[PDB]
Amino acid sequence: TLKVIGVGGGGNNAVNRMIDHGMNNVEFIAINTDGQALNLSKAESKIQIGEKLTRGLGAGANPEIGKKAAEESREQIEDAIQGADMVFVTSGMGGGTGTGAAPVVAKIAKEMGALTVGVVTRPFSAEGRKRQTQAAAGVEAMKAAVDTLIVIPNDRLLDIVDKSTPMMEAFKEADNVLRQGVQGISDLIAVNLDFADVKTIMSNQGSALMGIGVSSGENRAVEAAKKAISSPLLETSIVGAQGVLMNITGGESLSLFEAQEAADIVQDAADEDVNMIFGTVINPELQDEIVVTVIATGF
Ligand SMILES: Nc1nc2c(ncn2[C@@H]2O[C@H](COP(=O)(O)OP(=O)(O)OP(=O)(O)O)[C@@H](O)[C@H]2O)c(=O)[nH]1
Repeated sequence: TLKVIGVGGGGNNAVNRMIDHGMNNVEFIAINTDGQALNLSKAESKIQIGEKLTRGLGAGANPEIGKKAAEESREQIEDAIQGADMVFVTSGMGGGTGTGAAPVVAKIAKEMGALTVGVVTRPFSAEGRKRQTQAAAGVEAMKAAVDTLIVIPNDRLLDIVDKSTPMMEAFKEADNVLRQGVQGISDLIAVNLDFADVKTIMSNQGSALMGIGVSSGENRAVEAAKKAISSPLLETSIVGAQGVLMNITGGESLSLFEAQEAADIVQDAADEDVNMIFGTVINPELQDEIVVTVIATGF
């Protein structure tokens, strides 16, 4: 049983779009300091923190306001966690709530036995410098609290998105990209994988990287993996890792051959003695095109 937690107004927009795409066998948790922003979440379970400290307003782009507001509500966080084997902390770094509360939600889930994954977006360079250093030094707090942290800088998204994209649809794509990271790993566990397998990939590895590839036509099984190995969302290239995870999602047409094909183009590009596993997701609503998702652990 897996549970997802959306810290901040950012992460909450992701959890909103995450069920808009329809996701199975993952229980949902939203967390916010703003009272009218958590009003809009579709999550099964909602929690507000810092009703004493913010009293309804957003935590006003201050990290410590979030950090101590979560300490105040330590109870309801412990409530929603226990009963879960794996915990996802999807939260947009930058704001007061996310940059302070999410590092706490994590370290609770870590010392509560469960597995801990941080799927966080860095902010744009177009949001000032002081907003960045917060988010970046908040990744620092995130880094040592979770098991693996999947940094997705939002500046890498400018290549995938248009030049014409406005402000409130530039984050619509960021929600979709945070979805691909969790859904990529979630759809594998609950022709499945062993859970104790992922324990070897994730446990106390550190900084992680994500790559996305989509291919349509004739030679889909290869053009996908190639575009995934050279995705802009990867800072470096995938060779550094001591462990790789691969998700191949395709429609009814997907052949057991195509999977082994794509898996070897990735295995070639990775280090020669790497920990690697992979799975096949049959998603009937997909027409002909498929999608490959790559995770790199331990640099
Ligand atoms: N995934 C995603 N990230 C967003 C979205 N909007 C903003 N962000 C990122 O998240 C950062 C902080 O925004 P919020 O999460 O809404 O702020 P907060 O965590 O609620 O903290 P406060 O400033 O106190 O409200 C920004 O710097 C953006 O980079 C969004 O709609 N989706």
